Amino acid sequence: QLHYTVQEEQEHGTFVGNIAEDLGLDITKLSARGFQTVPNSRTPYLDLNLETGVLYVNEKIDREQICKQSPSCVLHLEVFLENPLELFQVEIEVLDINDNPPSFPEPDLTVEISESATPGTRFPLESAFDPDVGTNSLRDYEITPNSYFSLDVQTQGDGNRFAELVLEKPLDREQQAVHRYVLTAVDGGGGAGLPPQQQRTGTALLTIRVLDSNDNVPAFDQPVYTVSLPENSPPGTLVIQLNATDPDEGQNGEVVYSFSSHISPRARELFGLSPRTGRLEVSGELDYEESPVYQVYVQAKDLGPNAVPAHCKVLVRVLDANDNAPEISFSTVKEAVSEGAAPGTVVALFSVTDRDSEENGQVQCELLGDVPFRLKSSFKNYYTIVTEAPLDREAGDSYTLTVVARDRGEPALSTSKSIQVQVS
Ligand SMILES: *[C@@H]1O[C@H](CO[C@@H]2O[C@@H](C)[C@@H](O)[C@@H](O)[C@@H]2O)[C@@H](O[C@@H]2O[C@H](CO)[C@@H](O)[C@H](O)[C@H]2NC(C)=O)[C@H](O)[C@H]1NC(C)=O
Ligand SMILES: *[C@H]1O[C@H](CO)[C@@H](O)[C@H](O)[C@@H]1O
Ligand SMILES: *[C@H]1O[C@H](CO)[C@@H](O)[C@H](O)[C@@H]1O
Ligand SMILES: [Ca+2]
Ligand SMILES: [Ca+2]
Ligand SMILES: [Ca+2]
Ligand SMILES: [Ca+2]
Ligand SMILES: [Ca+2]
Ligand SMILES: [Ca+2]
Ligand SMILES: [Ca+2]
Ligand SMILES: [Ca+2]
Ligand SMILES: [Ca+2]
Repeated sequence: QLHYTVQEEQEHGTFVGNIAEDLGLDITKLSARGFQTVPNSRTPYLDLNLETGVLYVNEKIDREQICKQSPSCVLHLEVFLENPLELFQVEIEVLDINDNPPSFPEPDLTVEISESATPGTRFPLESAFDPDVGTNSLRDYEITPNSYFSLDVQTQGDGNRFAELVLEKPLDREQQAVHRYVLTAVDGGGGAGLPPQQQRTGTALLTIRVLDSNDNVPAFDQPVYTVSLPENSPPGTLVIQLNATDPDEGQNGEVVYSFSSHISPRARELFGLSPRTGRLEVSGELDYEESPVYQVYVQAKDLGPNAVPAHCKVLVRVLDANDNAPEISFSTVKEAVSEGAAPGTVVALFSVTDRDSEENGQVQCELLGDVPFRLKSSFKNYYTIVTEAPLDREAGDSYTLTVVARDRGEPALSTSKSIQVQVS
């Protein structure tokens, strides 16, 4: 049983083996003996010269086609002579050359990884396939140098190899949502009398899409905000536009605002908070004389799973306006004054109050008319009405004295009160 070898991809007419010689047959007797190829073992890849006994390549041999990824490739030829009958078997071994690169099944790979994946986690890649065999097949994978991912490769047999990405450090979608790298696969070309083989290489783009986790908590730029507003500010008045930022994606990053449970029942009445905009506004009557300040406790919380609430406090200081007029109150009024009352004779006592504060609560007083009475004051806001001259029971019998109390706000407010006095 003769044994020959032939490189795949040799051109037509290449020498394969001298069958006549290696069997001891003189070429001069070949024709007489009916030197011929057995019918079943004919192959389009081999020509046998029957006059010389020499085997030549006929059609070029592609090992990948006849033998796929088999580790061994052997064409079986059989020849025979007649008179006597003699049958000879011939095995022709086809040697693989490195005429194919590793190849990926698609030019762009995409791998999706949660930004909360732990370092050490592995993500499989689509493997490249190299149709050559043995050392000419796939040998290793490589990735663009980078600090986030390395490669792990293992043997699958039949010259195949499988790679995974190995996560080397945490990802942060909020810092970079997509990583792009170049993936490469090289075979092992670089042995039964073969000429030098060169290494071949295949390529694929690799896209890492980083999936969002709800790992950012909404954030107010301050823990307390202070706002001053005039009392009687009308409903709808803006207090403050809160903003609790959240860089996450989707519902993870959508923030809704509401009142914390610690909020006073009065603040809940007087203020209203837009759940989606964070707009805080007045919805009731702010009355300084009721309270100069309110504490609004707000919470913000995103709409994702495992959301964590954030908190801030709005201090609403109320500013006093001049919305109360002075109050006059008489404590004693002698309706009758004697005719000859000397000047300075006291006729009435009274006091004034104003529910406002500062200038808005400061009161000045005047006596109206051209009557012969004068105002005196011993202490702030306490007054007396005295006479100023002698009198007359008939010319001036009864007198109406009216006091006007005026505060010092803008616009000012004033009040009046009258008393009836008569000469005995
Ligand atoms: C609420 O704030 C956002 C974001 O503001 C930026 O990021 C914060 C962390 C903080 O550092 C701010 O000072 C930053 O300006 C506002 O939206 C952004 O506004 C900036 C300019 O103000 C603009 O350049 C960006 O493109 C905006 N981006 C987005 C996604 O909106 C937003 O307008 C604020 N809302 C209100 C009601 O004030
Ligand atoms: C294929 O190409 C790679 C580079 O992309 C080489 O490293 C390799 O030797 C082969 O030439
Ligand atoms: C695939 O394509 C890349 C281009 O980035 C080469 O480096 C590689 O050798 C193969 O040709
Ligand atoms: Ca081939
Ligand atoms: Ca080959
Ligand atoms: Ca190859
Ligand atoms: Ca993150
Ligand atoms: Ca969030
Ligand atoms: Ca996130
Ligand atoms: Ca008031
Ligand atoms: Ca007031
Ligand atoms: Ca007042």
